[PDB]
Amino acid sequence: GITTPEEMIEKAKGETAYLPCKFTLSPEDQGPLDIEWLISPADNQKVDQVIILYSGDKIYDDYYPDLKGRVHFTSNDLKSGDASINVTNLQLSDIGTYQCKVKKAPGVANKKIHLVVLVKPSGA
Repeated sequence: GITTPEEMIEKAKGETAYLPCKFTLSPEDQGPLDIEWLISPADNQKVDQVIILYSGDKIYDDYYPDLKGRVHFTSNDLKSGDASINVTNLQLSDIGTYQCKVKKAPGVANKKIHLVVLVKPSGA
């Protein structure tokens, strides 16, 4: 499963947000590894929008237009147990719940991060 609970990350416009998603695999989890990150924007009604994906040993991005080029996995070895990603140059539009799904049949886990972006620094 994923090593961290549902959390809230508060950043400032322009900064970069690090969305942690580390996981441990069980001996039973013998199926192929899939890592999907979805987002439910606060500004609109869309829910569970695909942001980035790791399937069949390949990375697939370019799903959520407004987030183009600003999302990348942080680790250079996902299989090792780290699905974390970075959202660079945060904008107020990036506010919403980001979800990390890590699957290895029969294994499945997910984590929800509520990202908040503030015009200028301070959560004081």
